[PDB]
Amino acid sequence: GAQVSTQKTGAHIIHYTNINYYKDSASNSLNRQDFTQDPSKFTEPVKDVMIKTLPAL
Amino acid sequence: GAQVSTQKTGAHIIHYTNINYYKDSASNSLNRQDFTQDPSKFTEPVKDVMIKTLPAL
Amino acid sequence: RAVGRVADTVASGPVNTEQIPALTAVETGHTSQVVPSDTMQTRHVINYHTRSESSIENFMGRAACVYIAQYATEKVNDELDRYTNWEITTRQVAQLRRKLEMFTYMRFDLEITFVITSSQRTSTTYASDSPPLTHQVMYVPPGGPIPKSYEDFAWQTSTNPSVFWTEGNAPPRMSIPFMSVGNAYCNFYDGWSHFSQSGVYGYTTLNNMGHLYFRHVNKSTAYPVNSVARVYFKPKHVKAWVPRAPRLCPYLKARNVNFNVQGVTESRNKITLDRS
Amino acid sequence: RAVGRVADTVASGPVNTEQIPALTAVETGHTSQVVPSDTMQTRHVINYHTRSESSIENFMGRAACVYIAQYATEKVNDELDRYTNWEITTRQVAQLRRKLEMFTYMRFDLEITFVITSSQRTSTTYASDSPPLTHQVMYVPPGGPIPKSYEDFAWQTSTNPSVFWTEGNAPPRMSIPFMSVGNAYCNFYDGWSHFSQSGVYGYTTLNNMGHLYFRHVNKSTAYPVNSVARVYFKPKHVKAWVPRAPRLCPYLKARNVNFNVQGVTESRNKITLDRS
Amino acid sequence: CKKKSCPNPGEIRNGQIDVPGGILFGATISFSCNTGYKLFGSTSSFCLISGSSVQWSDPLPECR
Amino acid sequence: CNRSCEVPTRLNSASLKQPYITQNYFPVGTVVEYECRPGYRREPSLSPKLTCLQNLKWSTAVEF
Amino acid sequence: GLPTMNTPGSTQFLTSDDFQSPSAMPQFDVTPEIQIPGQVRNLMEIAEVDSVVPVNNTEGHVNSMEAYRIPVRPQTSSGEQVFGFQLQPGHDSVLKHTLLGEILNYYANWSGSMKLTFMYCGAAMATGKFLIAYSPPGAGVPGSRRDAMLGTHVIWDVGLQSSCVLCVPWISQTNYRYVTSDAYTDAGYITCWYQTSIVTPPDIPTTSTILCFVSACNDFSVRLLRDTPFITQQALFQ
Amino acid sequence: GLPTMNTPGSTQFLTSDDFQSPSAMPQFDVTPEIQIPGQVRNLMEIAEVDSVVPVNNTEGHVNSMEAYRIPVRPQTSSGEQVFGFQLQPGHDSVLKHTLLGEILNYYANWSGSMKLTFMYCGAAMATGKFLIAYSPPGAGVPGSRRDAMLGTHVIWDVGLQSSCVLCVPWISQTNYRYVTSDAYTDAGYITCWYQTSIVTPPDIPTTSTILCFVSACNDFSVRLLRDTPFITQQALFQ
Amino acid sequence: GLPTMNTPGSTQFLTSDDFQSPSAMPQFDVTPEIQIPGQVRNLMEIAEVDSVVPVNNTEG
Amino acid sequence: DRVRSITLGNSTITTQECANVVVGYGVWPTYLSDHEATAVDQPTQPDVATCRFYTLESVKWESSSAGWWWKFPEALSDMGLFGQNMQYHYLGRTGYTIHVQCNASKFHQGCLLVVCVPEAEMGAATTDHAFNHTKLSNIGQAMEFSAKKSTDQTGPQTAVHNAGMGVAVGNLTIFPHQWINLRTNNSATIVMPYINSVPMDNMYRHYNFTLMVIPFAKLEHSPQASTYVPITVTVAPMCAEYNGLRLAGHQ
Ligand SMILES: CCCCCCCCCCCCC/C=C/[C@H](O)[C@H](N)CO
Ligand SMILES: CCCCCCCCCCCCC/C=C/[C@H](O)[C@H](N)CO
Repeated sequence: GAQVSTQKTGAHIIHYTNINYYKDSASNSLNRQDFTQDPSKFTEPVKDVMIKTLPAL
Repeated sequence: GAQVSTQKTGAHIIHYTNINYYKDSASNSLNRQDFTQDPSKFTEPVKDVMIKTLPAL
Repeated sequence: RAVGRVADTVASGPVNTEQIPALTAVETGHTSQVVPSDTMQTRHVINYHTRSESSIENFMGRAACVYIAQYATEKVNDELDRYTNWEITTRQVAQLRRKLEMFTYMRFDLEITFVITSSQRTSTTYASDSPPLTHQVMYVPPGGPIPKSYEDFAWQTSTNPSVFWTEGNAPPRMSIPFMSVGNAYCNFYDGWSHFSQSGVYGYTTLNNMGHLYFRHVNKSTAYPVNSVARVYFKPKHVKAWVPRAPRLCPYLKARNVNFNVQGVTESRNKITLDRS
Repeated sequence: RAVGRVADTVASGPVNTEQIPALTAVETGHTSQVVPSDTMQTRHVINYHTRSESSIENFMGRAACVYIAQYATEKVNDELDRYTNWEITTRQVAQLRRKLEMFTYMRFDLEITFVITSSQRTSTTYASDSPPLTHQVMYVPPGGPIPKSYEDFAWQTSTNPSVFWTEGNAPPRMSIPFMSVGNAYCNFYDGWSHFSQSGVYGYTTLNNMGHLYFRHVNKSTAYPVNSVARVYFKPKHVKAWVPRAPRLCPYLKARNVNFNVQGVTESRNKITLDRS
Repeated sequence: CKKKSCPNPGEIRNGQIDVPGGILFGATISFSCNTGYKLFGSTSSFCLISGSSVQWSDPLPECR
Repeated sequence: CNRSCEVPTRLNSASLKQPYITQNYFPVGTVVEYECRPGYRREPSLSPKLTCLQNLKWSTAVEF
Repeated sequence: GLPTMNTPGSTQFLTSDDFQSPSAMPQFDVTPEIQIPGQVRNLMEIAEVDSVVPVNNTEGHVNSMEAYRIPVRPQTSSGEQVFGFQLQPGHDSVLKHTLLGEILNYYANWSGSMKLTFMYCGAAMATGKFLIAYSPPGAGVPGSRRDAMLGTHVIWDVGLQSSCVLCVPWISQTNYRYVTSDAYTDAGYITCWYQTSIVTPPDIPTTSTILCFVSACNDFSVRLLRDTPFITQQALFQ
Repeated sequence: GLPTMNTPGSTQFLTSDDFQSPSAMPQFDVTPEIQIPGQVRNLMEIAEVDSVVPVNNTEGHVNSMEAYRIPVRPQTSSGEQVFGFQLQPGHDSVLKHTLLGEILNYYANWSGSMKLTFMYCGAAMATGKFLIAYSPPGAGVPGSRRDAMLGTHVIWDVGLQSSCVLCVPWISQTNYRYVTSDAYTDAGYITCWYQTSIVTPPDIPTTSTILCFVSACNDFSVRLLRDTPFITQQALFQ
Repeated sequence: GLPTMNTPGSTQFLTSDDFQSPSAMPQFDVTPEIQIPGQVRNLMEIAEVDSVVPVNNTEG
Repeated sequence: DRVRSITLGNSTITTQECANVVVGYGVWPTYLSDHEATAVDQPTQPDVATCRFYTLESVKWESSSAGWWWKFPEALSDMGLFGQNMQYHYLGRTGYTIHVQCNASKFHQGCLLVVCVPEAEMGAATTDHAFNHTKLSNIGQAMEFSAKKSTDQTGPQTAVHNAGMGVAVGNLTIFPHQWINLRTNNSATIVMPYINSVPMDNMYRHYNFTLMVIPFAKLEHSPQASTYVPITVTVAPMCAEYNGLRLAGHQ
């Protein structure tokens, strides 16, 4: 059961191959390809939403 | 995801196999099989085209 | 756009309107979301800049040394015994400790590497023929039988994991799952150890991860040799929760968060600037 | 025909015409495109000759040494300290420097190889039993904390990449992406460093690629040993822009393009030839 | 403790001041004049200690 | 003083002129001139001179 | 067996690789996760959050709370300078030790624009106007308000909304700028000038305070990991 | 585990191989490319471009601009020799230090024909005719114009078009010729003879100048990479 | 990485094996072949050809 | 035919013995697109007020001449609104059209090489000595190569057979060039696009290229001919835009 995913190349043959050998999941490689982010918990932790064009007060 | 391309043989079993292992693109092999060329930027850098049989002046 | 790709600046024009994107209130505890195209005129550039090197797997995923374990082949004291030990804690170095006290709760799988470098002890003479030495690294869980000495049958590794290594080869590597009993590795534990608010304060009471016993498998050497075992932790599949402010003052103790006070930043001579 | 295959000569006959393929004008700055079948009678040969060994990947894609890093196990001076350093620049050797100053702007991925060869220092006696020495090569980025001495905890490689190597094995190899901040590696930078046209002149101000720190991991040796670390750069996935004229006079300095003058070519005795 | 800043070198009228290493303690700067100009003074300057504060070792050329 | 370069390189088709051949003290920025052996002839495109650099090393000696 | 051949790079310990490695506790049951609030998936989530900048460092005021307090007072002549610092968000003494300073000092490059959010912490009857300016590093430091009005600027009016965000844009010839400053990628200067004055009613004290917060916009990006020059050690901790 | 067996060639460092190798900065974001003008994809693109050849090397004229100047003057007898050199475009002193010389000296073989483009740099009222000849290396050097008219030749007439391209063809028994010359693959001789004379009106100086450019055609090819014997060193540069 | 194990016979130089080996001149363009007459594809082609035998060796 | 006419801005240039136009490396000068750009500000693009044929000072072709080199844009630093937009802006991106013109007669002889060398980094005359910023490029006067080697203490290397950079001077014909051959040619024109590894850069600490003209065949005429032939350069920017408006530089 092979897995073929996208390599990390620059933005103006682009694949790689991963076979998990060991039976656990602690024995995997690093998960270097997760770039999801949600910064509204720290930037906008407010109860009433505040539009950036309206006055906040 | 295997890639099979043409070996470099002389001109009067002719394949090879490349599996990219690492997740980046800096970790690839050399790109020894690009022979495209365009020498008209340095030989003919002129604005008006000059036919080789007509006089240039 | 792809994931982790920063946003680009839209075009803008000379406005004259009742919309104020620059005026806000910090009293609400809300960081402003002002695009640069809100307070001036900008073009339409396209940003291909990825945020790859900022994620917690790319950030924490580099191996950092945590201990320097010294042992020998002829006992001279109890600091350079025939074996040694290391109570497992990542708070003994100054580099990895600061990277782990940037978040309150972490949950990471580990992979451990040992770089074991023997070196001949000074003596009158040194000429000998030595077989390549073999090292044993046993991981005693919290509560197991520790080896009181060398030539003891607690080193039998009957159930504890143990690695062996003949000198000259690649360094050993093993991977470790999320070994806690809670649901996250508490880097900070603001509390006591006993219920009557006494005992020991802080994260010492929560760090119960065992020991790590090093020894030479080879029984003798004609002239003794002092080995140095360095342990290289590297987190992977890491989650991180509740980010802390990064620590200003440098550390003092490997179990406390004791510190000396210092200024917040480096001092200049005047608040303004002067040049025409 | 296939790619990179040079063109063949078509057949031709004895012409008598108003077409002049031989007469042209160099004043237009245009190199002539005269086929040999334009000025004489040629047959129809078929050229199978490929231009494989001329492309920039086949040309630059061979590993060339760039530094000879010397360090030891007992400090005698600051040129042969217990550690050493190397400010990363490819302008210290004479062979690879000329291959990179044939183009103005390059953009290449790198892969680095170290050939580390220890050799025993001269002394009164040499007989000892030595464990195989271990080397650490740390790459400090531009601005990081450099190690002021051996036995310093800047060598902890907490975030900087570091390779380790026990003697006897294959040489270490790691690959490096396009590490610039612009869009190409400027080999030539005709300008100054400060805005008032002063400071330092040339490409010294643009070469900011860091350092490279070498040391022995093994703490002691009974009789000291001087190691020699040679670094082997090799570009790959290379693009090249704006070709320069190749450099005539040999180099003097590793940061300047300073040079002595010489003639354009080797001199003969007379302009003509004489033999019947 | 960190290094002590020397005074600012200012500007040579019709000349060029090379500051390639800052103006801290032990830093070396240099001077030169324009085309068709004569240099009266030392070519390069150095910041050394004079009692309690840091000063330059020599004043600035004109140029002439 | 006190930091002298080593002896100039043994070129197979060049030798040192007097008085550069007998002395063993060469400071930085010194010059040495080369006449060649009685089998060889001077190439006019090159300059038969070598200098000491800052780091006690002679400049790149091409065959003269 | 299968014929192999070892490439260069075998039996090495690259400090920044990724490889599978055999587990020491096989078939281990890790404890189930729970939904802890406040997850960080990216170090740029923290760097988009404000933090008050110690602009008043002069001199020996870092050992008190007077570091963060930018003082303003009613003037006698308009056009004077409130504060001023270089824009080096990983190396300048004002900005390298804040929350945008300690995360940026772990890296070597940085891209994208920033913010500089202000907050008048004076009396509710006082009134001022200020001109906050960011000048690109061509012609040096702006000398007066007439020299600093030509660059980027924002006229902040103090009213019921007690904050104003100067968004320092990204003007550079290079795609990235170095954290520890080199003269090729110098980034500019941030000034602030008295636009009119401070005008107060009677029975109000003179010395006020302006708090300055720094943040990053949604186009910030960092690169080239390294180790911070802030936490040092000599020996191991015991 | 899997049964393998190491072939000969393991743990070696071949200086001219290609192998994948683990990256030291993983998930690094390189900077985006831009369309810089003037891309070179091949070293033969540079070798198809003209370059003036220093034919007048005699003697000690290499330390001036008199190296490139081939002099012509009104003659007393026709059929005299203008210049002459061997056709060794990587070893001969005329041709090894030009733009076709410095690229060809990085290699060991070369194929294909070449060009030799001329340019009369005399007065606009002067008039000449020349006979440029390339003779294959059988019978030695051509002695006079009668011996050189039998080989390949081109009669150049000086008019409004002030250039003429002798295209030296490819006549050889071997598919390739060596750059550093061996006697098995000798390539010939290039001469140039006064076809009629130089005839000038009065009040015009006698000594003129002809510039000679060398190039490669569209069938040139090179092989067998090596290192150039032009840039030497003794110690490292500091 | 992948778990392997070396069989007996590793790091040896058998004088009569066949193994791939990395080329020292990559992407080299060899010269094109021509039809030379008289090709030998087998050493038994020569051994089917006559040759006069020195039967009268005696003596000297 | 042999006639061409260029019109840029409010000024035009006519030639009657013109060889051709060498458009750089095959690229006409253009504006910065929305995907090559980096600066997030809005650029100022003056069409007619900047892009026009600024003429320099005419240099004299002596019989013993060696050559001259200009360094752009710093040789265009006190001409029109170019030298004013260069002060009030941090960045700047432009292409050029360089028109070198020299007429003598049909009784003179000589041949110039007119080349535009991108980033001609020049070596020192006396080594271990940083040379002056005005011995490389003054504001309006060109510079002059020497006939022999230089022995200056704080200047560049002006031996013209080594072209200043240290290369052979005859190998300069890959940089986009022409020739002014007084037998046929009269004027040489090169259209040079913006050549740099960054989209926009500073205009004062960086000379993007270098216009060198070098007499290969020297000027020789009769003694009773005209003993003064001048060489004028007429360079015009094209597709210029600037970014990051701040106060006037350039310190
Ligand atoms: C064969 C040898 C195997 C060795 C097995 C050792 C694995 C145990 C390592 C524990 C992993 C977590 C380390 C502790 C981190 C803490 O949560 C924080 N640093 C708090 O101090
Ligand atoms: C574990 C050790 C890793 C070592 C990482 C070093 C990578 C950095 C190498 C920089 C690559 C570019 C080298 C510089 C080339 C320049 O553009 C030109 N030579 C200009 O001088």
